[PDB]
Amino acid sequence: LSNNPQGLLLEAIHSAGYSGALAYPLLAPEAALNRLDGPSLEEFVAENYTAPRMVLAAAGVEHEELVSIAEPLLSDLPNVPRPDEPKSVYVGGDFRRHGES
Amino acid sequence: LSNNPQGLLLEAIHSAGYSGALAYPLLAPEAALNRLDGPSLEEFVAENYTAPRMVLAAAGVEHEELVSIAEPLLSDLPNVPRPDEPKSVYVGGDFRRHGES
Repeated sequence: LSNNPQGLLLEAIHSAGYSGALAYPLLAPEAALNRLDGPSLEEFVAENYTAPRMVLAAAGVEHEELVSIAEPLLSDLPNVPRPDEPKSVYVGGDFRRHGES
Repeated sequence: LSNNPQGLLLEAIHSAGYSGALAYPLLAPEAALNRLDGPSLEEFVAENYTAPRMVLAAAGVEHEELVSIAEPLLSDLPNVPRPDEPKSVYVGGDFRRHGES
């Protein structure tokens, strides 16, 4: 990872200067990587990948064709109440990490 | 070295609070470890191991025989005067190092 300090510093700024939601890291630290698992992914997907939060966007496709091929594949998903988005406050200070010379 | 967090914290206090002579690390960081050489050590010793900085202490040794044995082996060193004491100034400081634990 250290080969690109820009991405590392963006992640560091987000983690430092946000508290919960935006502070959740994006590159999966080693402890999280060890803890992660297939059933955990299954549960996460099944809980979050729901119909009221899915957009299928085409760039060079006729709309009639796209909808006629996509409705028999997505119309039977369960209708969920779209649970609310997380909160995050900005107050945040300094992150400092020492590496190469 | 990470298995002894107490010594690490003490060294971190010294490094992050002092500035200069007392902030110089005691445990040879990676780059300096790579760079050190036999001639470097030899020059350091030759410049810093002078007579006004030699104390031969003995615990249960008679003074007469001790001096009779240690006079020929030490009286011929050059009389280099003491250099100026390495001055350091104390400031505040915050050190913070994430890790697995």
